[PDB]
Amino acid sequence: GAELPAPLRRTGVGEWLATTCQGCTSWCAKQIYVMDGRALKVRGNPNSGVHGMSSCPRQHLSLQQVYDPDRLRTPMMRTNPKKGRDQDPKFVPISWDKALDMLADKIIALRVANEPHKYALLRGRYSHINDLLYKKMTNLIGSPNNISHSSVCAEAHKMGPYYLDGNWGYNQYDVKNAKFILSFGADPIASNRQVSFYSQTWGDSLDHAKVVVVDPRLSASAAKAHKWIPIEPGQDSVLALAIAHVALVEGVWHKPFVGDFIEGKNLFKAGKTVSVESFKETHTYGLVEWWNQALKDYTPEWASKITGIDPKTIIAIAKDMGAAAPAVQVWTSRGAVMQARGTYTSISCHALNGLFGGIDSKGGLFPGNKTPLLKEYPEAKAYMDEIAAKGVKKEKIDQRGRLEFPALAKGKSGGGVITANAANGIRNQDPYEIKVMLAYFNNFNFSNPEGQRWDEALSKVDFMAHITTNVSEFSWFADVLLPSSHHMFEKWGVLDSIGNGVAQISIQQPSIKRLWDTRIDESEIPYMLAKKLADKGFDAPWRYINEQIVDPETGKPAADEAEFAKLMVRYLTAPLWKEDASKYGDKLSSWDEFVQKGVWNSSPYKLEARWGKFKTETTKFEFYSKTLEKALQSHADKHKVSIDEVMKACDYQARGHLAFIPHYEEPYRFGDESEFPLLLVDQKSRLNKEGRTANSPWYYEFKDVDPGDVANEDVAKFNPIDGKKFGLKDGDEIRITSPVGMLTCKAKLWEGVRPGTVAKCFGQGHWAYGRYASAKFGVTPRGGSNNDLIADRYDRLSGASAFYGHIRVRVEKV
Amino acid sequence: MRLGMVIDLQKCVGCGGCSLACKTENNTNDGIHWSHHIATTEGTFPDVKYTYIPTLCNHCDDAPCVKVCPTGAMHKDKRGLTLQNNDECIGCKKCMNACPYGVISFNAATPHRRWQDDSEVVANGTVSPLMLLKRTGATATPNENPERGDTYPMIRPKRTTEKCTFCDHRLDKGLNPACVDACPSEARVIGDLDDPQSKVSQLIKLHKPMQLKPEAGTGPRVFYIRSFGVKTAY
Ligand SMILES: Nc1nc2c(c(=O)[nH]1)N[C@H]1C(S)=C(S)[C@@H](COP(=O)(O)OP(=O)(O)OC[C@H]3O[C@@H](n4cnc5c(=O)[nH]c(N)nc54)[C@H](O)[C@@H]3O)O[C@H]1N2
Ligand SMILES: Nc1nc2c(c(=O)[nH]1)N[C@H]1C(S)=C(S)[C@@H](COP(=O)(O)OP(=O)(O)OC[C@H]3O[C@@H](n4cnc5c(=O)[nH]c(N)nc54)[C@H](O)[C@@H]3O)O[C@H]1N2
Ligand code: SF4
Ligand code: SF4
Ligand code: SF4
Ligand code: SF4
Ligand code: SF4
Ligand SMILES: [Mo]
Repeated sequence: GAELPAPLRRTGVGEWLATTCQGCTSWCAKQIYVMDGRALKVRGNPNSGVHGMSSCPRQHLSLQQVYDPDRLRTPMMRTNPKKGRDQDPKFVPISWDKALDMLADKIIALRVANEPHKYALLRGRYSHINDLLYKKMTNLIGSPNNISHSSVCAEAHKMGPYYLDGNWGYNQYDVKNAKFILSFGADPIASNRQVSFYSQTWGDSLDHAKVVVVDPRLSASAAKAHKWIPIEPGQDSVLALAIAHVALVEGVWHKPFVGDFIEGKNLFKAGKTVSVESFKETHTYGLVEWWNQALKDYTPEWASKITGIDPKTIIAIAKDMGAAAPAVQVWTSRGAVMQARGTYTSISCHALNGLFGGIDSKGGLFPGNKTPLLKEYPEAKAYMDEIAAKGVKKEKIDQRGRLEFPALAKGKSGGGVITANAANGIRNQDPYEIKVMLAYFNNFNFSNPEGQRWDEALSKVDFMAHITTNVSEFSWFADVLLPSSHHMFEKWGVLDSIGNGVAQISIQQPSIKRLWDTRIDESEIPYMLAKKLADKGFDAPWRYINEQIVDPETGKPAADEAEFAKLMVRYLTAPLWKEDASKYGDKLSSWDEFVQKGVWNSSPYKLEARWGKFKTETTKFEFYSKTLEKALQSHADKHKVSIDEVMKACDYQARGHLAFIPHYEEPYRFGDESEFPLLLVDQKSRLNKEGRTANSPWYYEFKDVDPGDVANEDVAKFNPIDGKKFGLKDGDEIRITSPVGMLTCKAKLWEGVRPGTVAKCFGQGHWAYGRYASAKFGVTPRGGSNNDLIADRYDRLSGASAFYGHIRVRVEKV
Repeated sequence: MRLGMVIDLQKCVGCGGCSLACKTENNTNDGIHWSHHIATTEGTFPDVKYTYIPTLCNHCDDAPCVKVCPTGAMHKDKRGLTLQNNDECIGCKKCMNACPYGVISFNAATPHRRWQDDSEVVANGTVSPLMLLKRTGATATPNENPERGDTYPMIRPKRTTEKCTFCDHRLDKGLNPACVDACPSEARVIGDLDDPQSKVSQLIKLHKPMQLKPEAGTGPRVFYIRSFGVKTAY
């Protein structure tokens, strides 16, 4: 045990290789430290302009994912022909050639039978090389059913930004320069979309920003905020609307952005209409109409009656935001907006970003910077045969675009995925049966509300193959397992991130020798499948790949799987390293430089870039969303009904003008409150790498970094008032029951829980995945699966699944 | 020389990244965390305060763990660090009783024993801890850091104690402690408290320093500055 002599010491001499973490959609650029062929450490890539070396804590858990002792090392096929939660698949190992042979035979059979639309491709997580496997392969086979997970993620959170300022997408938040931060359910030092960067800056920002966090639980962010507002689930818009009301009454909207009364005097008097012609809007549209149709009556007293919030607090917040303008940013989380009527919470909260001028302003929020990253491979129309051209026109299996599923992504009826509803279409064979399914990087039985519907749906699919690292809950229903090389350590990919006023593009590259007989999901597997399909007489995918996906420098197709994996990334990133990207940001001299640095950074965001040129119907920031009216009109006309009839069919309260303005929708609730007296407050663990760290022992060892939670346990947190009411004590084994299901976990009493609610992390309750994540693999879960409690419901205007607000539960000791 | 650490609680977000980095750096057994924390929730709804205080060895000026160690295994080095010659540790646990801070762990369990399991959740399909060990060439766990062995056992023997070494092996190379590098907000800073110009020395003059249990008389050299939370407005 003597200290080693200097020539033999090993500290600091290993190799750092760039990659990208995907524990969340922060998608941080990383470096992996490698010694003796093993990945030993993860750090933020210092070259990153978004986050630098800053990282959230989950980067370290990555090491227990690549070195997860329950990873698949071989393709497999089930030998039990029956599928179900109660059916052991009896997987046996097979070769890649045999596994793809089986899948290829099933695909080709569809085409021979002129039913290629009964193929479905399901995508969970992904990288920006996904276009081939997700879209091109699917359409060339002849199916419209490339089903992403977007609507179980955050599509409702895009409704406000899109229908108010033309951004079907996320924003970055200029915390370093903020003077007021208002968060409706966002917890950016634990989750949301740059945990590394917002953790870097949050504490420092408290010296110049006043921070209010509106969340039914005391989140980490609320614990480091000037005010925690413990909102009743589903009532966020009430506060957002009352703030806007007070801002008008007090005259403290941001005049350089919004405009002003022509004659100077503030004519907004509570309860009383104003002449539209008396106000001259600058970069906004609809302020006075919004006031006249609804906002004039959304007083602090009205809001206090609903929420219990002190009206003096509402007023003080509104005035503080007015004085901070335009250095004002309003965050919305999934919690606020992924509710059956949540489109209008996104709209109501985001309207404040326009009203106080924070949109595209210093201290405010704005979209990701432009980058030249390509996101699609070449068009495949020339490779579409008649079978495929007919199949891709079929209605999608998720029923998007029906009267009650407008799913108005980017203003289009049926424009958005309805991930959770694909299970319903499958299990009802409506519009038709799905006979062949390929799915990757997804676990919808666990991650979708009421995922037992996926149990049912998948048990009815003739043939399904799952591309996965682990045998997860979804995998249990597969005919074939196709083991994936781990995205962060064994894969070529490319991702992006936004924050700190920049957008970055980062590489994923293998940092270790491939552990097992796996293949990269988005490149090698579709390449190998295309070859197999060509061998069997359907060579359109193979020809498409070999003729269209060729090296950007040499023009040659890939010689083999491994070359193709890298080629997929080289092709899309060539604008960054082959061409001069100086106009957008960094100038890279070569592919090798891109790989060595691992990240490309844009120039800093040009403030006010979008002022006066939003991609809305009016080109204004729309308090009265003519953009949304046009989308609703298109949907209504498609179904030969009025817009009001669409609202009714989609179970919104809005009628007439209210469909197009920020307004109060009473939150949808499911179940009898007297039988189910508690509202579920679903949350993420700050150690969740989405649904993928429950098989990591370090996750459990540090689980109490989630405020109120308990190491090595799955707890539901109750206010002590409700603990006393229901006879619960810390550590009690409890059953939580909703109208649609139940789970068991343990009780924790915590004052950071709003009375009448129960705050519980999603992420445990696996019955598969691995030996640490489950009690008895395939049979008995560890902890409790939140989504078994959550009734299958939708924000029908966006297609989003609802995970919040509507879930009533009861609790008892087991 | 008196190396120590200043932790800025305003910058700290209570994420545990420092503690997880310590796991990867130092190959601590499952359940052993040299870096850990003390979290507290105070108040009744709605006036609730949550605080997280990162903890580690305080590398004390007057370390009782050193004074009681019967073998001299626990000792002070010339940087002021409390280090351990693990080879001389007889597992008497006297250091643990003497340390007021509960930062010492005893290896009653065979380290990394869970990696000896060769069972497979899907036979001949998924792998096993033992198989992953063989595949990667690791001795005890595929996550083991060989750098640790520069100055301390990479894998400690059963029946010895262990604790934060202030990443002495990294300091020897002129590098930072893993937990310092791992902190997203740069909340953790180390340096020589005997150098009045060091960042740590200046930080505790600029801000009121706080120590854990200074009443125990050990002269801890982890100093906490500022506040995790802020006073509620409105
Ligand atoms: N640690 C971690 N971070 C992540 C991820 C992860 O898996 N783990 N996933 C990433 C991804 S894919 C996503 S889409 C984003 C999502 O990031 P966000 O949209 O910011 O929200 P969530 O992380 O889903 O957290 C939901 C929060 O809403 C709260 N809330 C619940 N119900 C209500 C309500 O009615 N009103 C209000 N105001 N709040 C409510 C919960 O307490 C919780 O704090 O996070 C990304 N960041
Ligand atoms: N109650 C509740 N439900 C939620 C959330 C919540 O906060 N609360 N968050 C929701 C959100 S925002 C999202 S975006 C969705 C995400 O939901 P999903 O897209 O279903 O993602 P995961 O649950 O992480 O499942 C990913 C699966 O990929 C496999 N896999 C794991 N690692 C790899 C790899 O490296 N390569 C490949 N090919 N496969 C791998 C495993 O089967 C893993 O279960 O979950 C959502 N569901
Ligand atoms: S888990 Fe998310 S925030 Fe944390 S390092 Fe990975 S990508 Fe970044
Ligand atoms: S890594 Fe930094 S911010 Fe996170 S808990 Fe440790 S000291 Fe605090
Ligand atoms: S904190 Fe405890 S173990 Fe560390 S030097 Fe002080 S007394 Fe010894
Ligand atoms: S357990 Fe080891 S280090 Fe601690 S006092 Fe005993 S011999 Fe010394
Ligand atoms: S200084 Fe090193 S040994 Fe001590 S807590 Fe930090 S990472 Fe662990
Ligand atoms: Mo998501």
